[PDB]
Amino acid sequence: GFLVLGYLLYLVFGAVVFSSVELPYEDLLRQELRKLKRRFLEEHECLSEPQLEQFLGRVLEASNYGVSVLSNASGNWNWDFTSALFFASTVLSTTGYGHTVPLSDGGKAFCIIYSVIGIPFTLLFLTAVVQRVTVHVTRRPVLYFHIRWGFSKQVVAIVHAVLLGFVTVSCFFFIPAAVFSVLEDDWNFLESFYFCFISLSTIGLGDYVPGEGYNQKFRELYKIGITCYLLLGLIAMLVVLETFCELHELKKFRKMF
Amino acid sequence: GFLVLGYLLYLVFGAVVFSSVELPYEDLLRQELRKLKRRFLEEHECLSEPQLEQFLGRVLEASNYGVSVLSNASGNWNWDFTSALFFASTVLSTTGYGHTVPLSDGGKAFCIIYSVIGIPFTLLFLTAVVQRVTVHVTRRPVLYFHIRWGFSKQVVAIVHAVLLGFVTVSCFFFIPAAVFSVLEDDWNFLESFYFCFISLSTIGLGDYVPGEGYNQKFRELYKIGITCYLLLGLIAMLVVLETFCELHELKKFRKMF
Ligand SMILES: CCCCCCCC
Ligand SMILES: CCCCCCCC
Ligand SMILES: [K+]
Ligand SMILES: [K+]
Ligand SMILES: [K+]
Ligand SMILES: [K+]
Ligand SMILES: [K+]
Repeated sequence: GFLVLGYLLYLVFGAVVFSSVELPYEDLLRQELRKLKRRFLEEHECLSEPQLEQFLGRVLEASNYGVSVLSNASGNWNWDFTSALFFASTVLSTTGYGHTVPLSDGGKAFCIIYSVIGIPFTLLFLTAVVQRVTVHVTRRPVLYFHIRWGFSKQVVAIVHAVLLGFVTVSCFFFIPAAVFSVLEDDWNFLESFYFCFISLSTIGLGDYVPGEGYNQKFRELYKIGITCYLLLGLIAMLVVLETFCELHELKKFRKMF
Repeated sequence: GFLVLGYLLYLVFGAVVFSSVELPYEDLLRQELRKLKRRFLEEHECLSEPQLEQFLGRVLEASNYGVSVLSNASGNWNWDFTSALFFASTVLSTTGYGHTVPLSDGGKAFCIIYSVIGIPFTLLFLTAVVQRVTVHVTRRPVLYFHIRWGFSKQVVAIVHAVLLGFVTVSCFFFIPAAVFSVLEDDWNFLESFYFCFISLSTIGLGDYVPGEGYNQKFRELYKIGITCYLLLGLIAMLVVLETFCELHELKKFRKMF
């Protein structure tokens, strides 16, 4: 009741603030992309608006569908054992970057069937893998702290679980942000941090995707390393979110609302 | 151990089957989109490959970033109270269609901050709303069945919870698939079912997004109706997935693996 109105109010607060900050930039880019439309068309006097409209209709449909028209088309194979292993990790993990999606009626039908049983199986996989890590990285330090210093078990967990999140946050955001800032030359640090947040959070917006380097040296090892990092981030934030959910303070908030 | 290998094996099985079915179609489309590249370039002899490569570099970057270059650019406002309410519902619900994402350094920074506290708050919202529905749609019929027929409570829940999923599945897939097949003229039934599965599942691939009708009559009421349907689907599949997780058979599978 009260929360539902608050949630609706919260999106309303979200929509105005984005309208206050994002929309002027978007109006600027939409004004400058429309400027780009008219520069590109002005440059190519031969080229006309309607045929181009149809061409981009297909090109962007495909792009939405995954088949980037970039790299002379002979760029990276959207569907190859490694890339398909990446698509399947993302669709099973719900990230759904959108850089690769099924292109056929039959292909879509298998993806549904594959994802009806695949995703529950993958939730089982991530939950089991997450459960192991909680015993090690988070539970073990808490036990050591209480025994050495001897204060109450109830107070050590709540106060110090918060401390253990910072360790995970730095390990999986800041250091990886620097790593990604080194491997991807065309990224800054802010975009890399944004990509790491969206990927681990599972939003998978798809504006930042790794492995797009033009005929880069280690495409296969790199696609599998990024796959392993993306699961690792998912496991480590399901551990952090499990611990925050376990926290008495956050738990009370849930009970209240 | 055994599961982790199986999960890795499962993606390997996934990658080969997609390579067996999707890749020939993708090779066909990538062969025919490269054909489209060379038809479009062949038609426009004036137009040259490199400048076009740069132009599409920006156009598809923006498209990834959300600003579709379609509808003379003056199409729908990516960021307006309704559309922003939709972006915020999707990013909070993790769907992340990618049709709208932050375009600025400052905008990204707020989206992170907005989504650090927004998403946990939204998980709280969906969980609370889901919890209410379970008491009504699923729990009430089970109680009625046992009293009227008098068989054991343990056996009624497990056998008939499966029955209640079909009701939810038809209510939120088949009938909505027909509804979407009516509102979106350019869709078939299969694509609509695919869109409903990905959206409710939260994959949010973004190849199917509603509200793209060119200056359609009811853009605001329609964007908010689709928003309400997408939450409703999320609530009804978190109820179905809660009940399947509750099921003794599925629970045993989790315990086993
Ligand atoms: C503790 C098990 C880790 C498994 C990682 C798998 C990465 C592909
Ligand atoms: C039972 C509460 C339903 C609220 C739906 C809100 C849709 C925007
Ligand atoms: K997603
Ligand atoms: K996406
Ligand atoms: K996308
Ligand atoms: K998701
Ligand atoms: K997504």
